[PDB]
Amino acid sequence: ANQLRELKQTHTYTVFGYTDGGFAVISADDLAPELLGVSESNFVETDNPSFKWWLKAIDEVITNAVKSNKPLNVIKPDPSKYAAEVSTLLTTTWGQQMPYNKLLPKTKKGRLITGAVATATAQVLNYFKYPVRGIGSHTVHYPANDPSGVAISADFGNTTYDWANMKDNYSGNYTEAEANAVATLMLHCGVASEMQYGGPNEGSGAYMTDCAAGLRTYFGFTDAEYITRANYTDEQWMDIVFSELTKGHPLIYGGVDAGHAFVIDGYNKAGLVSVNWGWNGDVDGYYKIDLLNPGNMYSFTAEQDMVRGVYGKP
Repeated sequence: ANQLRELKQTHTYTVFGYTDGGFAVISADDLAPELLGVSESNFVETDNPSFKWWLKAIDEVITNAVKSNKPLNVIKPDPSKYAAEVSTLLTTTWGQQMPYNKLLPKTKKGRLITGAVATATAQVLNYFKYPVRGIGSHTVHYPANDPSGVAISADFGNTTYDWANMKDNYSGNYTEAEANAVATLMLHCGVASEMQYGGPNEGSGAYMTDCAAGLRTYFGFTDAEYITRANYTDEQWMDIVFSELTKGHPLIYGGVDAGHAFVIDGYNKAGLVSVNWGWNGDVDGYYKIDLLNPGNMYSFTAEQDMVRGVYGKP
């Protein structure tokens, strides 16, 4: 008999643990749907920056709904148009520190970290096991604002990505070849995205427009493209999500603090999306995004971009 145990509470949401294991994020307002998110993973406090963004965005939309006395929308996938549901596609639980960042410069304040955009992109590329090799080469610098800083380079065109050595989970045991396989991919995804690298307490930040450009140029994803939510109604945006996942295409999603980014890799019948936050599996689960309508250019909800068009070729 599953019961709920309060773990954490704000004025807009409460995190409740489940006695069978897992947790839910719950609202309490006539203008919001009650269940906001749900995970099979037990809740533990985590630095997960992208989950932190999502909580701030939820708080913002709920408070704005209440102020404007407008119910939050609930958008469900139409099974006459899309798959009824798409269960979580990714098997990886990757993150931004060791061994993912093994190939990045060390600093007296800790080794540079991969960046959420790189971790999300690497997990999507690994899902497809594509490309076989990249194209060309590129260098960024640390600090990013110094053209003559420490060079961080990727030779994509001479790299055969070692897909067979990409482990799902690096939180316990792994070999050096498995560490190098994923670290190479992480470094290349960052350099391709024009990453602005930083140590553990600063983070590493990239723009989705640069992620999409680098995916075209250095990885050969001809169709890769960045789009931003402010250009779409909620219904139009969720139809893109449902259509892409129905086709088996996980989505790099995020926005810009070194930003937030994650992978949407499924959805359920009630329209919650499966999210891989790229924080070692911490709090991965199903979460609402339909109700995150973009606000002014300065709101948390305005920070929602996606890169679509990433998949193998016929």
